[PDB]
Amino acid sequence: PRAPRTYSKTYSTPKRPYESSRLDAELKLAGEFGLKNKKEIYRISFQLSKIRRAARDLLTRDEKDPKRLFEGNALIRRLVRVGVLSEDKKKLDYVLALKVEDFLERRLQTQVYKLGLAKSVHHARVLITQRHIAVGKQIVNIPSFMVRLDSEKHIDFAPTSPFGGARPGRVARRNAARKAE
Amino acid sequence: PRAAKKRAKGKNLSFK
Amino acid sequence: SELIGEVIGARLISHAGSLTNLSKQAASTVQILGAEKALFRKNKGRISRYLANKCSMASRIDNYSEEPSNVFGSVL
Amino acid sequence: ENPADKRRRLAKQYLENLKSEADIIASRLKEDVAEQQGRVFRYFGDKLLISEAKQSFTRVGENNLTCISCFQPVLNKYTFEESSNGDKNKGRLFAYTVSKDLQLTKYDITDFSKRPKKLKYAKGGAKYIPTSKHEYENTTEGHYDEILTVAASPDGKYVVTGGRDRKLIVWSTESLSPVKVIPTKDRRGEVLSLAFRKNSDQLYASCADFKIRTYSINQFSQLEILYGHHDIVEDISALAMERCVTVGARDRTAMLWKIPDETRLTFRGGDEPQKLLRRWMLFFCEGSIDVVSMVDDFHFITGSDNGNICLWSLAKKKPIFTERIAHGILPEPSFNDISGETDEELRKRQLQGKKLLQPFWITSLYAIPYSNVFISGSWSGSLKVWKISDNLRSFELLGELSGAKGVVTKIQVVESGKHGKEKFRILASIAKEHRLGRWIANVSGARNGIYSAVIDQTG
Amino acid sequence: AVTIRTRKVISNPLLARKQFVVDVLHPNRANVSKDELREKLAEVYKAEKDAVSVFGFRTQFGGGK
Amino acid sequence: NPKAFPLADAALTQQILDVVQQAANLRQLKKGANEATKTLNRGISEFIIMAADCEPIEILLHLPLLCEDKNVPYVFVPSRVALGRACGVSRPVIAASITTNDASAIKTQIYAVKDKIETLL
Ligand SMILES: [Mg+2]
Repeated sequence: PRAPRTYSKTYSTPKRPYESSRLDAELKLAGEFGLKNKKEIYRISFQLSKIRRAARDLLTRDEKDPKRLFEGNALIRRLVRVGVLSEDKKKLDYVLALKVEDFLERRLQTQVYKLGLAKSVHHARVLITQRHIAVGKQIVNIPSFMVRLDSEKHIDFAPTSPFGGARPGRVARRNAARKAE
Repeated sequence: PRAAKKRAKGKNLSFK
Repeated sequence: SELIGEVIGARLISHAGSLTNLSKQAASTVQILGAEKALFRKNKGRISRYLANKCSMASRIDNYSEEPSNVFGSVL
Repeated sequence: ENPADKRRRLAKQYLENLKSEADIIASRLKEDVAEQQGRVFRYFGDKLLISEAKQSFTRVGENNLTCISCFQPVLNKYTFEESSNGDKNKGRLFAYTVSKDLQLTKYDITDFSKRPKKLKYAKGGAKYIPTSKHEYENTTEGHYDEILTVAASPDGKYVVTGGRDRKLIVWSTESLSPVKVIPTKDRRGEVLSLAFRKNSDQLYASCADFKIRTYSINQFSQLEILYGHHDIVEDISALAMERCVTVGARDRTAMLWKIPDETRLTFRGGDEPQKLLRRWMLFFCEGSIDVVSMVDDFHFITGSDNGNICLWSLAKKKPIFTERIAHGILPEPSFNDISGETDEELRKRQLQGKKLLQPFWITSLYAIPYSNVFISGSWSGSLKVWKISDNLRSFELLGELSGAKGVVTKIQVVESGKHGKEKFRILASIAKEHRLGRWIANVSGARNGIYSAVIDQTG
Repeated sequence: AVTIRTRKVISNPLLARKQFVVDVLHPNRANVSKDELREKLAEVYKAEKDAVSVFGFRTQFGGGK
Repeated sequence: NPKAFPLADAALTQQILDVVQQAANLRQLKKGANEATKTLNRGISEFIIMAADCEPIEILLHLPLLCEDKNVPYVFVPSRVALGRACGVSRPVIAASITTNDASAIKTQIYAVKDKIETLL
């Protein structure tokens, strides 16, 4: 038969989900950043835990070991590129100091809200899912899209979108036709 | 002995 | 003094309470300091607002200068 | 009399002409095909005579003359027919100019001894404001906002203009009659620069919405939009091939676009006064790159707001050579007006010595295609001519022309005469204010007019 | 307007042909038929339509290419 | 000693003019001396940018006094014609302010300059 296609889970249930502090924290995160449900928070927590565990394991190693240098340099490069880690902040110890919030701001929905294309996180999500936002030349309809530093400042309304230059949507032209009639 | 030295271009048309 | 007059400008200084106080105020504020006695006076309102800024402009020349001159108030 | 025989006859006549003009014949034929090989082949900096240039200034009624574009017929070797649109226009030179007064004007510059002569003009106004308010409906015949730029099609059949009205209007050269209006279709898509691909109908448009738009004038349609610049693309240049180059203003990044390859090369200045001062043991940091002209298909030059003229090579990301404060330092502000203090010495301290001094901007910069000489412009009151080294690694100041007084919004060069003996005419648009906006303080003696300088070849 | 672009062109005398990747830019248009593209490629390459083949065309997400 | 003090160097001015341009696009920039006066009164400003070549200079020396009273960093740039160009307005600008917004997309860049400007003072 055909060779297997590997797969993996991108999230894990926290250790004891029902902590009142944890429930309030998820409430705050979801409200501030307009997350649909708790699975998004669990996913990003899983990713952050993986990253921070890797950073800890590398930190355990002595300074100047080949594996520590190579893996740490790669991890710092990726974190700096994605934008969670600032340029002046390039050390594994500071990787241990990251939080989920940083990745949350790096979401495309949050960037669209902050840039002023949308006045609210929910409005930003609605715009993303309706194909009105383009990163560079590419239309992106995934709110969980992770925006790089370079890609950050190319976010714009898509050329095909009515807000980005194209003809008015069906509602507008329907209303115009009925008014004409 | 030295190896052999290394050695069609894109073309464009617009219509309509 | 040269822009508006010795009597009128002095009232503005007293109305603000001090030449330092008057300089710190925004132009819109300076207009309503002298709006009770009609010191600075639709077309009429525009000149009053216009003069109010210049009055604010001239006051700054005076307050923060150790030896203010009248060259700027003249051209203003 | 088959068509091939016709080509023979023209070529046979063409070869006889070269023989009459004149080893020499073989070299000239190679020179005729030096253009396709994207390398400099016009080394005429030394034989220029700048001191003997006949300079003249012609006043124009329009306010703030924004740009100028010159059209020159060229004989096509492949078909041996002149680029002139019609027989009447055989060997006629035209120059098109735009201003902030919403007026397009064409002049005849054929007679180098004589001043430019107006032929026709078209003026826009509030009559052309679109009522719809929708971007796709901005298809009015005339302009209603400031026109910033103009470009002449190499075929001599159309002239295209653009500005803050976010429209691209293409006009008939003969009557300046609009034939097509192409909206940019973006809210902030204000056109800032146009460059025609040499000997082609392709047009490259730089818009304030951070994108470059490509058009086919023959089809009167848009082709592609280019993305990657991080700030407004103020300037655009183009040569025979499709490799156009741009500058990103505050981005301080110059980008070359390989349109066929859909790839782009990034170049950045990266100069720091601290290292510059140390290596020396006034140096101003680059703020923005405003002008660009491509000397060669593998080289280009850029001008910044710190008065820096930098030479670039496609191989190297960093500048290969730089000329700092090319046009000098701006006059120091007067002491009698810096402050209102009566005592003079108080006023002098406000000048803070020489710290407040700032350099001239390189408002205009043009290089003749595939040559070793280019011209720079500013409001210093003189045009400076620079010659590039034979190795294409450095350039020097060839000379200066002081006739121009005002902001040199754009520069153009035209040539006439025999191949060996060529007369060059330098046409530069002069305005009292910078093209993009009114930041610049009024310059004493500045006037709105077209500056003309005619330079000869002797040796 | 529609732009047709050929890249990664490899001459294959073993099969006596030209292999290449086709990029089609079609703003404001759904897509271009294989027939029309064969016409334009044939004209560009100065070869018979019958000698031109095209396949495996996928429209990129968001359209226009 | 000079009335315009501190005066930023070329490197600092470049970084400042970079931030102000970004703040202009994001609607976080108030332009004009009168605006800079108001924003200080409402306490919604991060720092005030000022032109040392302003004609005459004193006319914006009330902004430093309000700033030092309210503990707002302030700096002088050599050129007003340059400052206006960065702001995006078609006229020279002598004074400018950055509006307070912890939820702005350029918070890090603003604070980076807000650190250095403080060191300059
Ligand atoms: Mg759609």
